[PDB]
Amino acid sequence: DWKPQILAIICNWCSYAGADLAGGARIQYPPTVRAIRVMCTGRVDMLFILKAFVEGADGVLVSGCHFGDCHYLEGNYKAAKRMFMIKNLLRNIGLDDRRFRMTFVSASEGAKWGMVMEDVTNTIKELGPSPIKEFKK
Amino acid sequence: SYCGVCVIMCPFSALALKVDGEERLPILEKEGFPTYDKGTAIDQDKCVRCNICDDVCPRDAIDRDVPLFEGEDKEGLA
Amino acid sequence: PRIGVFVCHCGTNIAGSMSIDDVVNYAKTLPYVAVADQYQYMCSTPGQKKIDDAIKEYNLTGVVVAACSPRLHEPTFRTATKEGGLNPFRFEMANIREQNSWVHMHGMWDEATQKAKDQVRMAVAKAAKLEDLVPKSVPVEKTAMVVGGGVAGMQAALDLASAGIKTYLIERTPTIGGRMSQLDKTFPTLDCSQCILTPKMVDVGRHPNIEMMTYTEVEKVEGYIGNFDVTLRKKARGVLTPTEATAKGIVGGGCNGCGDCSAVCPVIKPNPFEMGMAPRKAIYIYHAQVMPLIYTVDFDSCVKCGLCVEACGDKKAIDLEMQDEFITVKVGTAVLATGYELFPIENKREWGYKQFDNVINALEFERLICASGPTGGHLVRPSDGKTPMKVGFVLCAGSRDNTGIGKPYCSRFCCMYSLKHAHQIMEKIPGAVAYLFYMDIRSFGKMYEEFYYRIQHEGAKFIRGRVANVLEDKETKNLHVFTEDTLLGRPVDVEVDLLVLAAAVQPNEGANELRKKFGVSASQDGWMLEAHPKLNPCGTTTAGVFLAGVCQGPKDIPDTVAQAEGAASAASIPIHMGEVELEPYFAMCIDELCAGCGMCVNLCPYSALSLGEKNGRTVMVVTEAKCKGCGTCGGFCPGGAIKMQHFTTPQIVAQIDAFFAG
Amino acid sequence: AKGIVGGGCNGCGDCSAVCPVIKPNPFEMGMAPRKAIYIYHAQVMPLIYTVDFDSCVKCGLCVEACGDKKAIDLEMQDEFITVK
Ligand SMILES: Cc1cc2nc3c(=O)[nH]c(=O)nc-3n(C[C@H](O)[C@H](O)[C@H](O)COP(=O)(O)OP(=O)(O)OC[C@H]3O[C@@H](n4cnc5c(N)ncnc54)[C@H](O)[C@@H]3O)c2cc1C
Ligand code: SF4
Ligand code: SF4
Ligand code: SF4
Ligand code: SF4
Ligand code: SF4
Ligand code: SF4
Ligand code: SF4
Ligand code: SF4
Ligand code: SF4
Ligand code: SF4
Ligand code: FES
Repeated sequence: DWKPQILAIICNWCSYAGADLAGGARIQYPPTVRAIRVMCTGRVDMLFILKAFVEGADGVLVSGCHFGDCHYLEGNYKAAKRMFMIKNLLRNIGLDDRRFRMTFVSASEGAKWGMVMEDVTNTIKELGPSPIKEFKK
Repeated sequence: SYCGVCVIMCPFSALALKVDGEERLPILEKEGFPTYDKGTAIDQDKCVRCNICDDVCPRDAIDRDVPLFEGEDKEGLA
Repeated sequence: PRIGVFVCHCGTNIAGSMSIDDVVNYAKTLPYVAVADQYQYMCSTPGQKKIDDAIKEYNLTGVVVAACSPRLHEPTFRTATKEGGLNPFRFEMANIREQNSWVHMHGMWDEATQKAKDQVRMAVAKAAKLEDLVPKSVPVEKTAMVVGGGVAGMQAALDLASAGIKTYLIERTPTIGGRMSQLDKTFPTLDCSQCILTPKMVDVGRHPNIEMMTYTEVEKVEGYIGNFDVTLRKKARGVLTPTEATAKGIVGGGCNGCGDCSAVCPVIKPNPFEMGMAPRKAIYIYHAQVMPLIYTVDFDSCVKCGLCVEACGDKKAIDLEMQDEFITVKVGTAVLATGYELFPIENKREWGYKQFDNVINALEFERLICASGPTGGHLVRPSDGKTPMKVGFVLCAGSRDNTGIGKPYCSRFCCMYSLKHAHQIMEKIPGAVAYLFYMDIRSFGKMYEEFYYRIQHEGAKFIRGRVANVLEDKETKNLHVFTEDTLLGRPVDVEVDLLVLAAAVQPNEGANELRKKFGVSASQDGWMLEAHPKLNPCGTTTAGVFLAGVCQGPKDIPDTVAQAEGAASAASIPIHMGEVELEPYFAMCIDELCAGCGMCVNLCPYSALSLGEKNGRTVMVVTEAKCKGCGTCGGFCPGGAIKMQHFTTPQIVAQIDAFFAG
Repeated sequence: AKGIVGGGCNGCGDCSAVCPVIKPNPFEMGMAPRKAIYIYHAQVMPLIYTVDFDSCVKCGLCVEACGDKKAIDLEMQDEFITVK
């Protein structure tokens, strides 16, 4: 009756390329994550993550370039600081902060993208349904 | 070119086209070629099971499905 | 809004993983969708015709194509959307092939179908909120810059100049030419390497469209495809060219290259052109065939004795108090041609490079064998100056090595140049024998295999074994090379008079600094990265910057020149047009929502944001040319006063909302 | 240009669906069949369906399949053009 709802927000220049490379190489993984594709992860506002979690994302993933490998010289440092602060907010509002993570996937790491997909799915399955969906009523 | 025109236009069918393993004529399947009107027929309300037509036939193309009576064999009926 | 959804089968690549019929029916029942339809190859001419007919018939506002990746087919379907009466940017893709089919092929079909329905829903939600953009066209300055004065830089500069574009040629060293100027003879044609370069050096020095700036570096670069504001450091050469002397007022001239200055200079230092084997004064030229024959002064080693100025006399070319001058130049495109250096092979201690006298590397051997080198072209042993009679060549020295000391790649030309050096010794010293300790002879180019055949015919010994270690005889200084003859099947101990290491090559010194100034990334190997490894080996991901030569990866002089001319052509494409279109992803400030806090200003790596006066209120101002569309500022601004043109917050939030719609 | 308003070849494939001649495909190094009227593969840039005149038997089924598009001219000859 329950299937995890995981949302990914992946940059165009390394994480979308890595997911595309995994697909091209035919690396299988479970069909639980759906992606959004912004240009950089610097674009990811905090309110995007919080909006996802309040609509009912059982998990949220944000994937971007490695440090020093952003297409736009430093846009993922901003995203990293923002996601550290988001981890702190979710812990202090009492939602489980491991529902959220930020992975750094390069353009050539299709295998690592597959492993990230598998691990995110496993972690959210262990965690269970998000509590917001029943706390709203 | 495996068109099969030779198979359609040979008067005594001694040429056949088999595409995969079956006698198959795509040009007829698409109706791209006329065929010969030999127009054969034997009005069975006039034929009398005679034996002349099978006897005079230069090739082997007449079937006489008649029980074989005491002539040359055991009685077809009697 | 009225959206059309067109679902490609990709010729069973997608229909063999999901139910395209079900996806299409779901798209039909989706809100805002006017028409939903499918085709086998939406990237083909009937597919574009299908899109255009649907647009005309159903009066479509936007188009959603459920197909392969946007990185693969945005231009195709944007042009298909334009041809049909829409804006190109009323279009959005739903990647249901490389992120649904190819990853959910096996044993899971209704799950892939549900994922496809979700992706189509999110794409439709975004496209129902996209609106019209027009790409920005920016003018292109009609100059070009070439950093590097090697063969690849000189070829690119000559190509651009003869195409008519004014070109700057920046070289850090006092002369152009590069490594090929150090080469003695060239494989496989055995032509005098320096001689072939000399006409082309003269062409570069005489071309009116080339601004040859030797002994100069690139301090900083800012700008974009349109205008690159490049600041150059004109290092204090210490000597004036005739033009500069006349400008400063000395009628008698500047430097004519007589040599009296270096005849009287008392300082003596190693010559970097001769890899240190040869002396040169404090005021010097590398070799007698340098293109600007202008006699740099080495200020780190000059003692300001003033003898040089007395020798120069009325020419008055020497200014011992000269300082680093800075110049700012505006250019349209840039070509990077930084070349390479030899990997430090003293780290491989088993081959006693620095510790045994008679172990040298291949550029030192090339200078020793050249007739213009420290010797009279006579190869002699460094230990005692005697002529060798047995010479060993250690191929793969520091290459195809996964131990962390050497390089894991092949340096491409080291098998060929070792064959050349074996030939040169066997023909220059009568009775000398060349031993090549090899592990995969790689003679792949045109006439290379024939060159290999000819060297074996002249009688070089080929021992298939990587050298294990080298011991030096204590008295004769001879070198005992220990390896196994893998084909013979026995260990060997070959005693040679001279050992030559075919060392790996690595990016030049400072190349990473320069490519970070220009915004270029690096490869796995450490060389500069190209836009697409197959179909675009010259351009980089940053627009207006192009690669040429060994700086992108090791190559022979033929391949280097082909790459250099390719880069010159790519750099000429936007200059000849004079226009270039930027992608309309810019940030646009909504002024009557900006509060003027100024906090976003420091979040732009490109300094596109600033605080300015509009209607008395202090609001933020975007230099739309400098913006690159990253979105950092617009993801920061708390009040939502920054709009990202094709990835607006309402659009992204509509995608999120559509994902959670059930 | 020749006057047929309805168009020329749109790459529908009906012609090769009805052609009865079958010959090896040089694009597939001979492993695969292709009719007398054909394209090498589905991703050819001019999707215009050449006729192989060395192997066509001029049965005329292709023109009936093409219909009002009238893209097939079985009597076409080698035209010569001079370009400077
Ligand atoms: C021992 C040896 C023998 C060889 N023999 C042959 C042969 O026989 N035949 C053959 O075809 N190939 C041969 N090669 C390969 C050949 O040298 C290269 O293919 C060729 O030199 C590549 O030239 P390039 O212009 O790309 O680089 P380079 O020749 O290295 O030129 C780069 C230039 O850029 C300058 N530069 C570097 N960094 C900067 C900077 N930041 N700013 C400004 N200027 C900068 C350098 O000073 C240099 O002048 C040999 C190589 C070696 C090592
Ligand atoms: S007529 Fe018969 S032999 Fe001639 S091309 Fe057709 S099938 Fe072949
Ligand atoms: S000849 Fe043949 S068809 Fe005619 S009557 Fe006799 S059996 Fe019948
Ligand atoms: S658009 Fe993409 S999915 Fe569709 S046929 Fe072309 S390559 Fe295949
Ligand atoms: S003496 Fe003066 S003119 Fe002659 S080479 Fe030296 S600097 Fe140049
Ligand atoms: S000032 Fe003296 S040390 Fe310096 S270049 Fe002139 S002669 Fe040599
Ligand atoms: S080119 Fe030859 S010598 Fe150089 S690394 Fe490659 S295999 Fe070794
Ligand atoms: S756009 Fe936002 S961050 Fe920038 S000055 Fe205005 S209010 Fe401040
Ligand atoms: S999106 Fe914002 S931060 Fe990024 S380059 Fe443009 S103005 Fe600067
Ligand atoms: S020739 Fe006619 S039938 Fe054949 S593909 Fe072209 S338009 Fe269709
Ligand atoms: S005319 Fe030629 S191409 Fe057309 S159906 Fe007949 S054999 Fe095939
Ligand atoms: S381009 Fe991917 S994180 Fe910036």
